[PDB]
Amino acid sequence: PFITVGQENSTSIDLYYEDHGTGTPVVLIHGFPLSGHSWERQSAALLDAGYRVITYDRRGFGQSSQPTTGYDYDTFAADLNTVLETLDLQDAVLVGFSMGTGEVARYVSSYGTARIAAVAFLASLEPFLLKTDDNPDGAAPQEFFDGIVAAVKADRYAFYTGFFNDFYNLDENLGTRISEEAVRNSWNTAASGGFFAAAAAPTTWYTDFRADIPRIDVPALILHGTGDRTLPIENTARVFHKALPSAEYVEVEGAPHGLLWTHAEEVNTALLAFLAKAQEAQKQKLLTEVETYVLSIIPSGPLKAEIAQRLEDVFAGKNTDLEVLMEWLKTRPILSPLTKGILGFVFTLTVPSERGLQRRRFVQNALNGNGDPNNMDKAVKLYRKLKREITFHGAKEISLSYSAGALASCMGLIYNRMGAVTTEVAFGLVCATCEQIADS
Amino acid sequence: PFITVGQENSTSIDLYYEDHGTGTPVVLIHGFPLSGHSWERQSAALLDAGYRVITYDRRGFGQSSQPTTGYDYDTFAADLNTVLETLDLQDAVLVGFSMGTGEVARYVSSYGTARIAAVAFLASLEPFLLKTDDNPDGAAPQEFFDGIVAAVKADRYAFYTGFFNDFYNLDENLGTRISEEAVRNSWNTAASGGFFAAAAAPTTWYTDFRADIPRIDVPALILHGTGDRTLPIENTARVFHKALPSAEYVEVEGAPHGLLWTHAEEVNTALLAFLAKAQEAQKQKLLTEVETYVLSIIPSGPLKAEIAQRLEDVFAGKNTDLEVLMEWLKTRPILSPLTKGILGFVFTLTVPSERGLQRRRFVQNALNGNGDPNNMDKAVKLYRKLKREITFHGAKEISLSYSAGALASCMGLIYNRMGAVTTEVAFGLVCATCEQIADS
Amino acid sequence: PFITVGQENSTSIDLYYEDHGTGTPVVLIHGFPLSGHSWERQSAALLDAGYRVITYDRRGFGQSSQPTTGYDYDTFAADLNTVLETLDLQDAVLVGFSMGTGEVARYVSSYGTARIAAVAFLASLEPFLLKTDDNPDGAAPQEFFDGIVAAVKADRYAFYTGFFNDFYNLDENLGTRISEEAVRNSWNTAASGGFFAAAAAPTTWYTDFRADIPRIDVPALILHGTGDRTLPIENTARVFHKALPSAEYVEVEGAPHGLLWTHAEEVNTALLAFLAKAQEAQKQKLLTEVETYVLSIIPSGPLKAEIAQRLEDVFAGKNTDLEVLMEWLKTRPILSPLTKGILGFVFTLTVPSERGLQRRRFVQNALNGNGDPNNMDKAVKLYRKLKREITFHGAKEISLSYSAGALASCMGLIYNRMGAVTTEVAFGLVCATCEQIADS
Amino acid sequence: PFITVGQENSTSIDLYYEDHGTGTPVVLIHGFPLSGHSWERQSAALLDAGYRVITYDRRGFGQSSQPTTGYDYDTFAADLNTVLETLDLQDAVLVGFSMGTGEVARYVSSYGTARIAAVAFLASLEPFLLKTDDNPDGAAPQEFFDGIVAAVKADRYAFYTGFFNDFYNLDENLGTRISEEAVRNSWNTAASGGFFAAAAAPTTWYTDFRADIPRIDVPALILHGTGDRTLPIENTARVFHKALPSAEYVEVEGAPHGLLWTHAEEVNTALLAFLAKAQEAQKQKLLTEVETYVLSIIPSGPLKAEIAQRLEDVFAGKNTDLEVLMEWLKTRPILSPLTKGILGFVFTLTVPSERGLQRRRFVQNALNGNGDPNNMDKAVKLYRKLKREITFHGAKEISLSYSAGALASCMGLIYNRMGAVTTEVAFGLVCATCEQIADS
Repeated sequence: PFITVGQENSTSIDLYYEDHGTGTPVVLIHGFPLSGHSWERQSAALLDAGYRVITYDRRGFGQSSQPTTGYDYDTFAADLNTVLETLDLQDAVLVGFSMGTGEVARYVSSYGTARIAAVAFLASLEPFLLKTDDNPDGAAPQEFFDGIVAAVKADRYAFYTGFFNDFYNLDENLGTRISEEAVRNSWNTAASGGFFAAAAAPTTWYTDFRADIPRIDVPALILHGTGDRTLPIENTARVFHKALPSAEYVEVEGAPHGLLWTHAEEVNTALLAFLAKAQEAQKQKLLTEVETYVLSIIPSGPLKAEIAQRLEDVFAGKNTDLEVLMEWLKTRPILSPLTKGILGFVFTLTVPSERGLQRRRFVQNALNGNGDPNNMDKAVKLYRKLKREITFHGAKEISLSYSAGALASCMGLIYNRMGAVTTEVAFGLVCATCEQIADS
Repeated sequence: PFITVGQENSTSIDLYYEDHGTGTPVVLIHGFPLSGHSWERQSAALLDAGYRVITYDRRGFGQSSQPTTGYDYDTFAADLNTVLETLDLQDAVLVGFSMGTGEVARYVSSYGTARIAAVAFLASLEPFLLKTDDNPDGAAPQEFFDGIVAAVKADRYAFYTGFFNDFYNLDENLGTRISEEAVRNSWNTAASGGFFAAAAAPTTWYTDFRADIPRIDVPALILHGTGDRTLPIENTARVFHKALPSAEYVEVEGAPHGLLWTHAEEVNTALLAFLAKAQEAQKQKLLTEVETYVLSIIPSGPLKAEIAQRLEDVFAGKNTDLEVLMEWLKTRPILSPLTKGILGFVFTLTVPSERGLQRRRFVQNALNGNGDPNNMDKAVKLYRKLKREITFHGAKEISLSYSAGALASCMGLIYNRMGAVTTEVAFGLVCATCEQIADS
Repeated sequence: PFITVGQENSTSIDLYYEDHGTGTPVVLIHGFPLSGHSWERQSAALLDAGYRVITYDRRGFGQSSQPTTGYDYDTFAADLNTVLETLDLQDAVLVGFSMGTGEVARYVSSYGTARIAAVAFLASLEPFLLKTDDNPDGAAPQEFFDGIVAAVKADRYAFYTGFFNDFYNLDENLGTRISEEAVRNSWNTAASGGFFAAAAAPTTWYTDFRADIPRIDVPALILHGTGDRTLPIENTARVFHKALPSAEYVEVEGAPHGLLWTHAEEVNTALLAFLAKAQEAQKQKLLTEVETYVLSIIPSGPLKAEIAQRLEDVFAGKNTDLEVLMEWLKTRPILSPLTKGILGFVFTLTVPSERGLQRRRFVQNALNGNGDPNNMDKAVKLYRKLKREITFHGAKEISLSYSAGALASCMGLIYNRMGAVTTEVAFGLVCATCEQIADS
Repeated sequence: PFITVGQENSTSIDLYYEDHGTGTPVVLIHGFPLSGHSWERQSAALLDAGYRVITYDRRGFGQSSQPTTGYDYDTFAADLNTVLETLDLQDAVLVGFSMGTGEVARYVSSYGTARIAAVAFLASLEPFLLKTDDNPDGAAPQEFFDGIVAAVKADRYAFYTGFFNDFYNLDENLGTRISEEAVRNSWNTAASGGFFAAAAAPTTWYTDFRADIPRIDVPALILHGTGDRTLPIENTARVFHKALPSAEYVEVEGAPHGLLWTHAEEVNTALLAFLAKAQEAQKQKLLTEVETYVLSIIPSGPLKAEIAQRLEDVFAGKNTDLEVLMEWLKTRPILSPLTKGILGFVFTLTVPSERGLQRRRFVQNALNGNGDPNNMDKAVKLYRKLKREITFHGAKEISLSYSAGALASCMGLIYNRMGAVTTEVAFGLVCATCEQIADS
């Protein structure tokens, strides 16, 4: 699979990518000089944990196009922007490794955390690798990095051998945490890259990310191995942690630079923990908003309390039976049809195991919108706008411009499956629908 | 007249209804097995007392469609909801009889007292007719009602005869409080209903309204005859009063179930009294609304206080001289001509005993405004709509769509008596006229 | 069938009506408290006599809407005007009974005798029922009529029983001129009316029609029963006859107020006689139009005179032989085939005793229209239009839009019995066919 | 509810009708001089037995328009044709009573048994009522029927009293099988009819249906009471049975003419029996055709036998669980996806209790038709044709003109509910789909 991110001469610039699993999107950005396949230990684990795993190869790396231009983090982040927008990812988590951490920082800084839910930095470059007067916490001076580039140019293939020696800390880990064959594969992947990209990449390492750091508002994770030879812990993660004190800090003892493979177990644990915490965190702040809006239309009484409890339960993950819930709704007294319709919409949307229940008659007739063609016309016009929308807050504002009658029909369009909108947008509509009704 | 409330197969479900008189809306919901025309003695009285009478026939009864589905109080209340929304009734009073009391209870409970000002329950079913363990205050057990259903199914035409015998307490009241011809007509109305609806209706009588009662927040009236054979006073109204202590309780001595006709005099008296309280309450809220809107355009000062006092005085009924007020208005400094015009319009409209005073020059020239032909044309365009309008809330809503200049000219059209609109509508215009001026 | 005559609140005011038969329009306006179906004995007779019978129910009566407004003869006459204009009746005869006579007088006075050919007053109210100083020939004073209204308000259903007792003179006529079942039905019709209309109607009875009477210029008929209890002959018809001496005066001895049923034979005879003078007058004007049109296509000579004579003879009712006429037509040397066809069509259409004569070959071959499939298609399109049509002038106008070739084939459709149109419409077609031929 | 069947003058001719329940359509055609409501004893029973009950009032009867034309069985049958086509009824059963039997015979004869599944004749007129030389088995001569018409014309209301006396055999059945009130209601219904229609109807009774009888190919039922006074058993049903020996013959001992009410229990039993037998009979001949076609695509083996058995079971009414069936299908080896798709389509279509199962992923992906827009285009073109189609044999022929790929997508359109076609047509498509696949 490919995504076009540019054009170089007669050819176009496409990035190889992979989209696996179902759930919240987790984007994995590889490091030098490998490819998306490097994440295989994480990808396998993330898929088991019910996530949607998205990986892609940086330009001039792996199966991606190998142009001779655009090897800078402004272009790298621009490419990532294309990827996220092309796939239209929302509420996604960015995870970067080595070079990949730079892309995360720059994108967040340059494009905003609209589509972003959280960020993770594994074996980070941040904040600044270059050792200068203004930055004494740098790893090495300019002359040093110039040596690396010249080494790659000398013999690209022979360079890789020595590179992976310190990448994995082979003297320690070979035969223990990484096999001979595994390294062999890493080398093949390295050779598979672009000759130009190979020597162009090291110049990007001394990028000044110090200005990018403050723009990080989403929850963050900083992971790094103490035995990191490529990017010394004290010149990278430790000073990075001072720049971003809010971030969850994890130091893996004795882990090398390529800890993604060697210390995969420690990495997965920390990562899956951070993801699960950030996931439940964004569910609660979103669902409590949905709860208050939905409860706003239900008349005060013992029934209102009963509804709120069952709502909290499904939100908590207490997967209650849906056939029972829908029947409880259907046979419930004092509930208005529209209220039953709205709740029916919410329950099918929030309940995981859909079990296999047909779009209920009582829900469809509530959402039909009396059969007014004027209501059906406004509903489609709104549906077009919601297809473009991504944020929950953004979806509610544009929906509020429409009448309560038009909103009900729009919900009906989606429920009947004549419409395909994201859950965050779907929640925006229902809350906006509740808001208009609440003002009556 | 019909209102579509649903659809059954190839056919649609329409309810026959009637809309008479001008004033506060009073919805009359008939009982089994009659129709809206049963209220004729109350309707005649209510029309004389300056109310807006709305009656409709339940599905499968009278002139309404006779479907073979939807014979439950959730469907009955949904039908009522459609009627109220179709007519866009606001600050209305619901009055139910026999089965009709169930509709009132369920609607208020399920849809809220948004459009409702007050409720009345005559010969109520509430709270629960069924005699069970948890409900010993029931009138009769399950087996009994099963007998009635089977009795109707056996021969509904023969059933009606025996039914009306206890409905009117004919051994007592025939030839005294009800004539043979009156009963004869009632029988015709009964037979005119649906065969299915006839046997489907008794199953609804043992509905549990105990959960619906607490949701009644609007002022309530509970009326019931002591000689009620169909719905025994102690198993219905008396225990209903314990559930709803706020309600005005009236016990009509020796009255049967069909007291609407037999004891019509006692019923009208009690009902019109209860209604008058709700009527005078919203009349006052109308004048306070006009006051606040009119005062909104007057600039703050001692003159504003002076105007507000004279406004309160005329609203209170204090016979102020009109020639004096108008001469006072004409000679006031600080006041804009349009402001003087609006006030002049309000004063001629509200001040009693106009004593034959010719249309003031200063008011006519004030309302003319710009002299813009767009203002003049739209004013006539608006005037046509206002002649059809009847409600204050309805008149204010449609008037707001017009520019402030067009509204001023529209008031001028009416002032020159080239127009004839009701006082409630006239007030809608001035408030809308005041609203536009304040918002610029 | 309904005709909208106004609007009351959310509902519209529609009048139930019936349009039967083909010929000169006869409008039958019922009295209190019945409906259009009351004329059923007259309608049956009038339909036999080849009239177009139009009946409608007054507002709040029979199957018409039951509003609580517009119960005055100015509104009643306005409704009648709407009916006449909606149906676009021309040269029609108005026949009124009881209350219905008031509508006739008022409409004629207020709207003019433009569409009216003649008028009839059966059991009239005219000229003035109220007994005052200026009008001593009144039947009863103000106080009396106030009693009737109060009587209806007390119990309209019980009122109906006592009303029909004097309406039909049951002590005399029951079991002789009117059956128990017939009265039963009359009672049902009364109860079916509006409760408001019932008590509102009597106040209209003492309307002053004295100024309306002189405005009657069309030929008039005044019929009344001597045994009329409701409207005493001397206070009504006798003084009415002095006001309108030109009118044809008929006094049915011993007939009650509801003589329409009891003395139906005497009523029908008198009515059909008066009507026949106006009907035969309009039949001739139709036939003279057809004659001029048919003769228009025949070339000048002795033959033209012969045809005109034979046309006058069949129009006059002189039973000429058809077998002879057709053989005479077939054998003419200077007559065009189309001309022979048209005349043949006319003769079969106008000759009563067709005597079982088979569809002539020579006429069929003339009307076939050269068997052009294009001509045959246009003829069917016209036939569809003529199937909806009823008037002669209306049928002629829409036919003129078609080519002479298309018209001839359409006549062929009807002649061959592949088409079914009324005689008035059929004449419209033939006249339209002649007009096109005359213009070449 | 109304259906327009014609036009008379300014008015249109509409028939009042009722459509209740879900299942195979059973049309109930009332007799003289009643209306559709007369069937109430049958309608209640048929609805319990899960049928779709359709009743309508003949022109000039009940709530239908009352024109003065078209009172002949060619027009009556034309009206019935409009009703069946307007509602688009297919595989329906016609049931006639008294006059209603004539409509059934004529429609079948004139319009064919395309939409008809079976026919029933209760208290039939057939074959010929008129007593002449050529028909000695007639009930009465011409002069006799002329007497009946004149009796109605004499006094329509008084006629009904004597009519219902022999209609129900009141001397026997009154107070036993029919109540005083029930007859009263029948009289009201009689009076409700048209005055013209009342006297016009008896002339239709001596219609010669002898030519209509042979055209009856669908299964027939002839029911008649021996105590029938109106239509003597020997002059009607007995000679009718000789004309139609294939018909199921039922003689109800001592039943009068209006046995629909009096002997309702005996009538329902016989009728529900005949319907159930004719219903299962048309299911078997249709389903065995579906079975052979569906099995044609399944490869021979033990799986083929297993499928056939489960198919026979669901066809027999052995309502097996659908969640289990679909899971059995999904987890079944050797079954192709398209085969699983086709079977999935058939099972959801044939299984009554849908239970509430979502359109399965495995079924949708099989029916998608690879996503070719050309296949989706042809599928819609076919869908338009199938919407017009009614017969199973008719639906298969027009579908065969389309490719197997286009057919699969068309089935997918219906399954996803983007399409609404009748079950007989739906079966035509699947069989046609199987036929194309079978030829590969």
